[PDB]
Amino acid sequence: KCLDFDDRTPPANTQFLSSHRGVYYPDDIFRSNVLHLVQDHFLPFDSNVTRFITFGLNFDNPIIPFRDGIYFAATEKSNVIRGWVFGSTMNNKSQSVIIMNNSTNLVIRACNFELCDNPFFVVLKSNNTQIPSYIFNNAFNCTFEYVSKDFNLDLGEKPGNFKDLREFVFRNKDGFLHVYSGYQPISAASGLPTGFNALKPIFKLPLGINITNFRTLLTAFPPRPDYWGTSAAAYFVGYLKPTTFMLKYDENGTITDAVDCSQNPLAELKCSVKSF
Amino acid sequence: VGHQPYRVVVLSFELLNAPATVCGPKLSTDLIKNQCVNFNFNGLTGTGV
Amino acid sequence: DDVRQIAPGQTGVIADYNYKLPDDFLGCVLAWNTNSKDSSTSGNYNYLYRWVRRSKLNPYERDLSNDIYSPGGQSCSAVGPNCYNPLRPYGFFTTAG
Amino acid sequence: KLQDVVNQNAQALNTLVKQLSSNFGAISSVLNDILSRLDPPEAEVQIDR
Amino acid sequence: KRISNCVADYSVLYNSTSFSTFKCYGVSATKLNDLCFSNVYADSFVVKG
Ligand SMILES: *[C@@H]1O[C@H](CO)[C@@H](O[C@@H]2O[C@H](CO)[C@@H](O[C@@H]3O[C@H](CO)[C@@H](O)[C@H](O)[C@@H]3O)[C@H](O)[C@H]2NC(C)=O)[C@H](O)[C@H]1NC(C)=O
Ligand SMILES: *[C@@H]1O[C@H](CO)[C@@H](O[C@@H]2O[C@H](CO)[C@@H](O[C@@H]3O[C@H](CO)[C@@H](O)[C@H](O)[C@@H]3O)[C@H](O)[C@H]2NC(C)=O)[C@H](O)[C@H]1NC(C)=O
Ligand SMILES: *[C@@H]1O[C@H](CO)[C@@H](O[C@@H]2O[C@H](CO)[C@@H](O[C@@H]3O[C@H](CO)[C@@H](O)[C@H](O)[C@@H]3O)[C@H](O)[C@H]2NC(C)=O)[C@H](O)[C@H]1NC(C)=O
Ligand SMILES: *[C@@H]1O[C@H](CO)[C@@H](O[C@@H]2O[C@H](CO)[C@@H](O[C@@H]3O[C@H](CO)[C@@H](O)[C@H](O)[C@@H]3O)[C@H](O)[C@H]2NC(C)=O)[C@H](O)[C@H]1NC(C)=O
Ligand SMILES: *[C@@H]1O[C@H](CO)[C@@H](O[C@@H]2O[C@H](CO)[C@@H](O[C@@H]3O[C@H](CO)[C@@H](O)[C@H](O)[C@@H]3O)[C@H](O)[C@H]2NC(C)=O)[C@H](O)[C@H]1NC(C)=O
Ligand SMILES: *[C@@H]1O[C@H](CO)[C@@H](O[C@@H]2O[C@H](CO)[C@@H](O)[C@H](O)[C@H]2NC(C)=O)[C@H](O)[C@H]1NC(C)=O
Ligand SMILES: *[C@@H]1O[C@H](CO)[C@@H](O[C@@H]2O[C@H](CO)[C@@H](O)[C@H](O)[C@H]2NC(C)=O)[C@H](O)[C@H]1NC(C)=O
Ligand SMILES: *[C@@H]1O[C@H](CO)[C@@H](O[C@@H]2O[C@H](CO)[C@@H](O)[C@H](O)[C@H]2NC(C)=O)[C@H](O)[C@H]1NC(C)=O
Ligand SMILES: *[C@@H]1O[C@H](CO)[C@@H](O)[C@H](O)[C@H]1NC(C)=O
Repeated sequence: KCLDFDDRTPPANTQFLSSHRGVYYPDDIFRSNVLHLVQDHFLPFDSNVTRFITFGLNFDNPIIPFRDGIYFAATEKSNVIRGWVFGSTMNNKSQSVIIMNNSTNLVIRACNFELCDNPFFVVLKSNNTQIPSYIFNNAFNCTFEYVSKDFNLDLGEKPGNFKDLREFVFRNKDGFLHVYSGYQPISAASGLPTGFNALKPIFKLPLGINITNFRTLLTAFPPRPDYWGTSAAAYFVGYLKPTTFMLKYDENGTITDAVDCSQNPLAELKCSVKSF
Repeated sequence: VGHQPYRVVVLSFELLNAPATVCGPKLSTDLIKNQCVNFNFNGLTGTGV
Repeated sequence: DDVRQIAPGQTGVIADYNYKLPDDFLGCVLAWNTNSKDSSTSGNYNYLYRWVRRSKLNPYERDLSNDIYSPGGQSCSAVGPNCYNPLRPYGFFTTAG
Repeated sequence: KLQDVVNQNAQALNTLVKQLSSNFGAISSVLNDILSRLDPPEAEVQIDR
Repeated sequence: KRISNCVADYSVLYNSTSFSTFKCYGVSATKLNDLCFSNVYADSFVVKG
């Protein structure tokens, strides 16, 4: 039952800078105590990043183009944001993949989905119990399914500013969707925190689908059953571009610093003679 | 199958500094000047201003 | 006649629109004749291939759509002139070459 | 002697430039030609040469 | 036969012609759609398999 909301403000789409965020591991070669000049699809430093908010009287669920892979960042105090849908037509006509987290375990499912106009989970704030909701009406010709182990997800509302930063990088290459993840404790009220974080590889899914669009999946919190409500949450989207980076590995194989070679003359100098 | 007939066509190409007679179905664009671009002129490709 | 197209750097109906191998491919391609198993005297029309597509597939990508195809724009509601079914049955016969 | 020093340097630099036209066993001395004619694997062979 | 003043689009053959053999020597087959040729000849004949 595809349910639509009728009191949502159109997204502001305000632009924020991504200071040094969006770095991930571009290959699977173990490196220790080296500098690596790599040319790949990275997020340039201090690039503009769009903000989508659902704080109040808005359930911001546009279809956002993929454009050669994205960087996604959620400021999540109450675990409102969990999962995405990636596809081309977002229709039952083409294959699409849902990467969602229900209460118990994480589900990755690739099929011809009858995707709803507003896919969403329903969580009653009073009882803190999820009500089953339908992200899709029907599914057929499924080609991939993966289900993780069970866990517990805290559905309660949380006060104060966001304390969590969930960062992801999504890249579609050679029929593989690469999902990189990272987590950071933050205390930020409205903006994307400034910092550096390298996202480790989490998934390499052999989906083999043409991904041009995606949509984030959010849970709504209606205070009364004959209405809809939202808890505060916001996410940020940036686009990866082909560029040359200089990554710095420590002895454990962990990227601890990066240089964007095209950012400014000092960065170009550091890349030209490989040193920090 | 070894004694069955087979029709053979050999296509012989020439790539000289001369006008193009046969071309691929690639679609053309507008000229961009004074910028660093990738270009493709009659199948001869490059990068420059 | 299509097996040769299952290799790196190949063009054909199968390589362009059905199954594409990367230029840097690590692995092996194995193929064997299955005339008796996959053909019949009446003909076996279960196996299909996409003969027309707007763009070439990327490596390891699959297309499962069955949308009626029109060469340029021109939304077509049914199969007719300038509106083809993109899938084509192989038509395997036991007595074929 | 000063003119000899000047001439040696200029001649060495000219030789460095002329060596680019020189083929080294590749199909062409122009990188764009082998890039536009050949698919990446055999192109990498020629480009490595 | 000499072939001139045309667009070489092999996709039109996909629904009618098999091509047991298709081997290119000077160039790559994935490059053919991106190239323009100064001259093209076609030699035709019949041999056994
Ligand atoms: C892919 O999704 C679309 C979106 O729902 C599906 O279209 C829907 O198909 C159903 C079943 O054919 C339609 O219901 C029918 O409505 C007519 C009145 O128009 C009624 O006479 C029938 O008894 C039945 O109730 C529905 O209207 C239609 N919706 C839209 C928006 O087109 C489509 O069937 C799906 N495709 C597949 C292969 O599942
Ligand atoms: C989150 O999503 C997962 C995956 O869709 C849900 O797991 C599914 O849970 C149901 C109910 O426990 C399972 O149904 C049961 O299956 C067994 C067969 O093993 C059968 O004997 C039972 O009678 C019942 O039909 C279902 O198998 C299971 N799916 C998988 C892949 O394990 C999970 O329940 C969801 N959690 C939520 C919505 O909180
Ligand atoms: C993708 O999903 C579609 C729709 O679910 C699949 O098409 C359906 O394929 C089945 C066969 O697997 C068709 O049923 C057959 O119909 C014929 C003709 O009536 C009948 O003679 C057979 O006994 C059988 O019942 C079904 O009609 C067809 N539906 C549509 C709308 O085309 C398709 O096969 C799936 N693709 C896959 C699995 O690769
Ligand atoms: C690379 O990873 C290894 C293993 O995680 C790191 O060595 C480990 O360093 C930690 C430091 O936190 C040691 O654990 C704890 O250290 C604190 C510091 O005082 C101490 O209070 C605890 O009792 C405990 O020892 C851990 O012993 C050590 N593991 C070893 C030596 O096997 C290493 O630091 C990492 N390299 C980096 C971060 O550059
Ligand atoms: C993945 O899916 C997307 C969307 O389905 C594909 O993008 C579409 O590609 C076609 C073919 O290149 C585009 O059609 C072209 O439109 C231009 C006018 O814009 C026209 O002049 C051409 O003759 C042709 O009809 C289409 O616009 C484009 N759609 C979008 C939204 O970008 C993409 O090709 C698919 N990728 C793969 C690898 O299949
Ligand atoms: C980031 O986005 C802003 C849009 O908000 C870009 O444009 C600036 O917009 C503000 C007002 O909205 C103007 O005052 C500035 O002059 C604009 N800058 C321009 C036009 O260069 C901004 O440029 C973007 N920045 C980056 C680095 O992409
Ligand atoms: C096989 O492909 C050819 C070329 O794509 C098709 O020939 C076209 O047929 C349509 C009519 O359906 C004409 O409008 C075009 O002008 C034709 N083009 C050429 C180059 O001849 C042919 O119809 C296809 N055959 C089948 C059975 O689909
Ligand atoms: C090769 O050319 C012949 C002659 O045009 C084609 O035979 C015609 O086939 C059409 C069906 O598409 C019939 O309507 C005509 O009556 C046929 N004409 C003759 C003289 O036989 C033949 O189909 C062509 N083959 C291919 C693969 O294109
Ligand atoms: C408690 O959860 C159940 C589970 O569906 C729900 O039916 C009920 O309405 C919740 N309690 C209240 C007071 O709404």
